[PDB]
Amino acid sequence: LDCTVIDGNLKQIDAGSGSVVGVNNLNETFVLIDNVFTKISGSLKHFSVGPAGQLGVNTANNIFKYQSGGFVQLAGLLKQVDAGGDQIIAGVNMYDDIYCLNMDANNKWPSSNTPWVQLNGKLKYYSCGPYSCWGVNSNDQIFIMKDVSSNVCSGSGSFINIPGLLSMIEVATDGSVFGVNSQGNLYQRTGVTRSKPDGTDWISMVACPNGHKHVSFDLGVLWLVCVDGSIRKCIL
Amino acid sequence: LDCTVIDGNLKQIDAGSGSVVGVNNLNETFVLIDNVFTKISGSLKHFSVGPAGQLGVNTANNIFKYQSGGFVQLAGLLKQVDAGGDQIIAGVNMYDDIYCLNMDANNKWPSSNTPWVQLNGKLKYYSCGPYSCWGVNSNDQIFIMKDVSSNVCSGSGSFINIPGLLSMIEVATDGSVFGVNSQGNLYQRTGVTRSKPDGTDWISMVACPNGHKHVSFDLGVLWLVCVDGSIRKCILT
Ligand SMILES: *[C@@H]1O[C@H](CO)[C@@H](O[C@@H]2O[C@H](CO)[C@@H](O)[C@H](O)[C@H]2NC(C)=O)[C@H](O)[C@H]1NC(C)=O
Ligand SMILES: *[C@@H]1O[C@H](CO)[C@@H](O[C@@H]2O[C@H](CO)[C@@H](O)[C@H](O)[C@H]2NC(C)=O)[C@H](O)[C@H]1NC(C)=O
Ligand SMILES: [Ca+2]
Ligand SMILES: [Ca+2]
Repeated sequence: LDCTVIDGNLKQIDAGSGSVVGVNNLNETFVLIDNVFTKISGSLKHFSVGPAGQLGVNTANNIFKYQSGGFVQLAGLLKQVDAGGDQIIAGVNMYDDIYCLNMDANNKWPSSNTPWVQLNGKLKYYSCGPYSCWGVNSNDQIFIMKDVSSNVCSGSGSFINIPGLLSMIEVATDGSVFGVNSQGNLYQRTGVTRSKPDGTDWISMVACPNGHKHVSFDLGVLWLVCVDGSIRKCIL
Repeated sequence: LDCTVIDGNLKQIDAGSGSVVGVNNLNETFVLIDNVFTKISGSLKHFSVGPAGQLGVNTANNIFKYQSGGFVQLAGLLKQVDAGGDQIIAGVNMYDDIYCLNMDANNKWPSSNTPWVQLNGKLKYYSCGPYSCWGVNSNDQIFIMKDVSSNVCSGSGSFINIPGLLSMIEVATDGSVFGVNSQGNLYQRTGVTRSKPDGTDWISMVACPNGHKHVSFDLGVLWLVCVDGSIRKCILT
């Protein structure tokens, strides 16, 4: 791929809703402002942005949402969280248990309860898009939850295995699906539509010179963290 | 309303998706970062943030969306634009024509076209929330469009008049509705729910000792631009 380098060093990156955010190995938190990854207050090991807001988790697995000028702590524990769904929150905890929060609950603040929904299965990484969520388990097996909607965040309730192996996976607001495998190779799912949410094939792509670490996609731009923590921007 | 004053001066403010943005009298563009309004690049006369993204318009009525590190120009002309709907964009042009953009179009990039849908009618201000949009016309009359959805952004197609007079109006991600009238009074719509999207009445409240100019609400915090451009950050009681 034809990609440009952009200054910075990260371990994780997420793009969504026109925003791009990430964290470095020190767990410092960054937002892309006028083409500069800009440090903001916060300690997070994973930071996500999309239609559901700006959501992250820290080393203690506490959950944070940027609101009204700064991070506020939500109730619950997750090791990874994603905000790419249709105003829903999704993620996994330290036991690979899988949770989502429906739109109406996400948008209620202050709240007297945080009504997490547990999904049936085990995943180590989980990401949502417009009509589905995708994740991978501890054996790098890939799964899709179909029929996900804003107030039925758990979708059909039954995960479907998609052949292949990936270590992480992200779903974009246009429905695009990208992931990186344990060997540091980068893949895109082809043939993904609302009518065929599972898509058809995995295609190989190269953005990094010596291996890929993390990937996210938004609005025609593929974002990579390479193995050395450096960043690539690939306008597709 | 229990308020603090946040340093700065704005003419317009919008809050949504946990973000707070706005523009000043000079059309400098701001985002609230770590409790400080921070200038970003851009000349905009209205800047909105919500589940549909970060959308603004400039003095020439060109439309801009923040994506991938900076503003990109979309097709079309609007004098006001809102991103509070469910991944839909809505707004009005200089002739008070009313438009919306469906979710699937909003999320498509590259796009050699921005396929705006025109709603029948005239409004000078239009704002969207989770299941409806509200607007006001040039005579300050108030309207709701119900059962707006991500890929039917035009909703029922039948604007319903809600008695009262307002100069602008905003709809929050939790469905809350607030507005400011021509005299600088501030109102909330009471009784708004999914079962009753039109609500029941208007209630007056004051955040600005010197009168109100603009309002937006998100996640339990009401944001005011006062008549003098000062900024109040409030919680409800
Ligand atoms: C940044 O966050 C990571 C992930 O939480 C921290 O690394 C973990 O630290 C805990 C102890 O606090 C250990 O139980 C884990 O084994 C560590 N995981 C990994 C992958 O290293 C890391 O220490 C944090 N760094 C800073 C500077 O805050
Ligand atoms: C900021 O934008 C406003 C709104 O476009 C500008 O005020 C308008 O200026 C135009 C000329 O470009 C006039 O035709 C309008 O009558 C003005 N409208 C209002 C409401 O005053 C304003 O000049 C801009 N300021 C800067 C520094 O860019
Ligand atoms: Ca994501
Ligand atoms: Ca708004």
